Amino acid sequence: PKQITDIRKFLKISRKPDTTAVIIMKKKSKTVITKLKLRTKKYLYTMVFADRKKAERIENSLLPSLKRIYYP
Amino acid sequence: SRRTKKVGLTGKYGTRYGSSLRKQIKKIELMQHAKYLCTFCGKTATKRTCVGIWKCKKCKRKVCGGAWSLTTPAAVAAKSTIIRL
Amino acid sequence: SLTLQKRLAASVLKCGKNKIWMDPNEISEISLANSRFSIRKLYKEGLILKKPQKVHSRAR
Amino acid sequence: GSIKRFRLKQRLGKCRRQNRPVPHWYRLKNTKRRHWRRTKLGL
Amino acid sequence: IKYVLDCTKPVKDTILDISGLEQFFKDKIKVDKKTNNLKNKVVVTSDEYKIYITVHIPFSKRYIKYLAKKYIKMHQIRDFLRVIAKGKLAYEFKYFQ
RNA sequence: UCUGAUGGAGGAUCGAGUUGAUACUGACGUGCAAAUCGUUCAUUUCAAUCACGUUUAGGGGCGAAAGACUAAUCGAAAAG
RNA sequence: GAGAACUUUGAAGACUGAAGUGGAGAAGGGUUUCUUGUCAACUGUGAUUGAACAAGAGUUAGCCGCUCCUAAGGGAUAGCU
RNA sequence: AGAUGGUAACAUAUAUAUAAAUGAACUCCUUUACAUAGGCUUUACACUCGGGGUGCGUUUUCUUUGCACUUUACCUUUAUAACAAACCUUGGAAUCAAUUUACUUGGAGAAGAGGUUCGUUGAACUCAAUUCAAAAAUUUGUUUUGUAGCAAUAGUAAUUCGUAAUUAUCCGAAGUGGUAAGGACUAUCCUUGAAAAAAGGAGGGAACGGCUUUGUGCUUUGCUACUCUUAAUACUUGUAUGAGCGUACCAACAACCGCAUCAGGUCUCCAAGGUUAACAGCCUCUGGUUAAAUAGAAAAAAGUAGGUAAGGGAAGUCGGCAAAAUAGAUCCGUAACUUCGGGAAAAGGAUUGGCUCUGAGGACAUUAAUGUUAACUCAGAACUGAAACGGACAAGGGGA
Ligand SMILES: [Mg+2]
Ligand SMILES: [Mg+2]
Ligand SMILES: [Mg+2]
Ligand SMILES: [Mg+2]
Ligand SMILES: [Mg+2]
Ligand SMILES: [Mg+2]
Ligand SMILES: [Mg+2]
Ligand SMILES: [Mg+2]
Ligand SMILES: [Mg+2]
Ligand SMILES: [Mg+2]
Ligand SMILES: [Mg+2]
Ligand SMILES: [Mg+2]
Ligand SMILES: [Mg+2]
Ligand SMILES: [Mg+2]
Ligand SMILES: [Mg+2]
Ligand SMILES: [Mg+2]
Ligand SMILES: [Mg+2]
Ligand SMILES: [Mg+2]
Ligand SMILES: [Mg+2]
Ligand SMILES: [Mg+2]
Ligand SMILES: [Mg+2]
Ligand SMILES: [Mg+2]
Ligand SMILES: [Mg+2]
Ligand SMILES: [Mg+2]
Ligand SMILES: [Mg+2]
Ligand SMILES: [Mg+2]
Ligand SMILES: [Mg+2]
Ligand SMILES: [Mg+2]
Repeated sequence: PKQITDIRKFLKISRKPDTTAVIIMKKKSKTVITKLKLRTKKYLYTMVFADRKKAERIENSLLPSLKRIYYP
Repeated sequence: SRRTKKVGLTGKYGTRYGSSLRKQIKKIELMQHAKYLCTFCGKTATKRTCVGIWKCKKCKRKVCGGAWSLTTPAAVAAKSTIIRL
Repeated sequence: SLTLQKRLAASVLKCGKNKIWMDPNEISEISLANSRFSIRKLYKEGLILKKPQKVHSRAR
Repeated sequence: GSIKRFRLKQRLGKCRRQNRPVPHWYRLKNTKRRHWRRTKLGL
Repeated sequence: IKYVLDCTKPVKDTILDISGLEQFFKDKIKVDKKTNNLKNKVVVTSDEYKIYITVHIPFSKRYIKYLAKKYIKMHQIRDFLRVIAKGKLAYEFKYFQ
């Protein structure tokens, strides 16, 4: 499992066709934190956002053939 | 306080083994556990590894030599003769 | 013969047999539980309980 | 123990099979039993 | 900093007398190991169904619960009642089932 | 050449365990046991102990030697 | 349950006392595991219990092992006896 | 036809993924790959302490209380940090210096100053992100997140609601040093403590673009996308991904060996609290049993495993056999003799509880004084008791 910090890199990864599923998790922080996981054939890449709206926007951006798993 | 009068290195042996034997050991143990002068680096660091093998800590040059001393007399004599020749 | 049930409870709960309290009222109900699922159900109900750990106080 | 050769395992299985009693229906048309504790297979 | 006791359920069955409880709390609550203080450091007031404890000093919710338990023991209400946490600041009496 | 520290040598010291088996010539001796039990005892950084693997086979082996041991069998195993 | 000192459950009182009748494995055992039955014998007292008896079931690996390497060693090839 | 950086130690490919830094014959190394002892240190685990949160327990009296839970895996060359080493640059050391618990080290270059690497470790560090603001061709300041990802969705303890779902929790300091591992060392040896498969590195410089045309794999002539490199995809070639075997259970207490459900024997790891030097012994928590080829009643002799005994104290007996006494620690004192090492715990004395105090022993960080704060150990003094205190357990009898 890997972490991602460059949003652009994440986007690129998403664009790449072996990325079957996205996992999008909501977490009550000690505000609503959001973890964006992409499930690639090789690795499970995750991005952490402090900011909900940004997270939402990025989710929206994600290709609509991704197999989105809303965990909690 | 200097602990042992006569014994020195053979205190490890304690009461056991003849006094004569311990006396003999003493010479040889002194010879063994001395740091000898290394003929290459100069430093008195050649201590004994195995029996006939003497490693300088400084330069790491293993000199073959005596079992107890670094140089036996016979060997030295031989060397001298060769040099003369 | 509640042996079996006790054993199952031990695993399910994570406790030693020495620690399972099977209610002497409704020994009939419990004996009917031949499964881990049933034991869990029983536990949920309160026909099986993990006993309280014997106390070892550091106080003294 | 818990690591047998295949051959040994097969032999064990065979022995177990041998152990079981006469099928009762036959009796209408055994002395070689062995109990695991008292008589060994001596493998 | 407020800590609360939602005393309703047994108060509305008469079994809990809030005035007595308040007094007990006042008596009990040690500050640096002495009961009689409660000066600028601690306050206790009471609604009909609720005790309010307001604290400046390092003070644990555990202590309140303990006090409640003690009170219950004193007035024999132990097999009927139970102190349980509602919100972080808020303890509440609940009936044993 | 003394004094105080340091240092941590030794088939050193005591000692649980382990490995044994000194005494009680205790118990047992138609036993729990074809050698056990109890308490006492010796052993514990080395010639130490243990496991597994491996070598050595009968007038042969192996023996810090007791004619010990060599599958309850030994001043010559066992099987036929 | 026909029947209970030694089957089960609960309540006591105790012991083992992390050099353990605790958890894991090796050798050895070989199904003793497991459920449902169950009592002729056996379980040196009883027994409804059981490691007994009967019927069924149960052991899932690219990663844990073996499998490969070499060790003390062994069996052979060439010869030679 | 085969990258660059860095004075150097050496570093650099961050593409989904550090894949790619030409290399043949033939060589040479290294890894694999190693004893025992001794302490020192580092980390994890365990244990503990104090605080916050949850529940249960105690409550005649007392107790801000006693107990439980408060979790975090491989994997990501994990990124970084810190640290023992090793090396590099600079620097030029006797008034020797640095330095370890120990000694080690230095003109063959020390200290100091700045670096590089491996190794521990595996989120330490502002580590990463983001917040916005200022300076160059990107670095500084402030804030908010993230149990760094794995990861909370899982566990745990709760709380409800239903006949599976919701909620709230999961976190701020530290000590002890039992176990393990690593490190750097030091010491002992007439003892110097396996090998190979496999892998790697180096040395070396064999061989060298592609397509089209001509002549007998080689030579000549003309043109410029080439040589690698991972990943995917397609297509023919036998069907182009993971073979086989073991995995139940016992491991002695009734599954093993002792003719048996035999007080015997049988290898390895884990290993809690208290008392303590102690993994001893005694007691306790987790886990385990409450069983053992019998139970009950009586309670004589005799037996066996124990106790105790006035006065004497070996008179017993082959013989102090057996038992008793002795014992832990601290302080004192310690002879003959001696191979000068020992003897030696010689012999022989004293003290030891509980309580209430006193003194001695660190770390850090403000600016010599003032702070926050930690073990556990030592030493001394009061009082105290039916003069007792290594109160049980454990633990030399000594001498000639
Ligand atoms: Mg076998
Ligand atoms: Mg047998
Ligand atoms: Mg004898
Ligand atoms: Mg006898
Ligand atoms: Mg007799
Ligand atoms: Mg024999
Ligand atoms: Mg019986
Ligand atoms: Mg006990
Ligand atoms: Mg006992
Ligand atoms: Mg069974
Ligand atoms: Mg019987
Ligand atoms: Mg059965
Ligand atoms: Mg059977
Ligand atoms: Mg493997
Ligand atoms: Mg081969
Ligand atoms: Mg060989
Ligand atoms: Mg041959
Ligand atoms: Mg959860
Ligand atoms: Mg198993
Ligand atoms: Mg037995
Ligand atoms: Mg036999
Ligand atoms: Mg068990
Ligand atoms: Mg028995
Ligand atoms: Mg007398
Ligand atoms: Mg006398
Ligand atoms: Mg007489
Ligand atoms: Mg006499
Ligand atoms: Mg005696």
